[PDB]
Amino acid sequence: ADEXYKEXEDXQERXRKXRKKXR
Amino acid sequence: GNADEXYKEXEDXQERXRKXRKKXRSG
Amino acid sequence: ADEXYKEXEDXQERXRKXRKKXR
Amino acid sequence: GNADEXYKEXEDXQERXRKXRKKXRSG
Repeated sequence: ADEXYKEXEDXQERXRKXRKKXR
Repeated sequence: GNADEXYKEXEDXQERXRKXRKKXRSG
Repeated sequence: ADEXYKEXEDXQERXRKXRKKXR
Repeated sequence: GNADEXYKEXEDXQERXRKXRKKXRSG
């Protein structure tokens, strides 16, 4: 989990920014 | 609507990642 | 890796289907 | 174009997952 946090947080952030573009 | 179905799918993908992450964190 | 394969394969497939919808 | 930038972003997300998975598999 510790080694995957940064990668998975970045993926969560990328999806969050994409959702905001649809608005 | 295509845009509405896209928006709902993106919201569902965000939630799928949240649940995957919650499972890895716990534990 | 063994325990995450099914989850990550499903995520890869979901993105693949979404890309196909844009066509 | 919005649709073109969306398509490119989705292609890039697919690739980001492929590279993440390749890193976990190797090893």
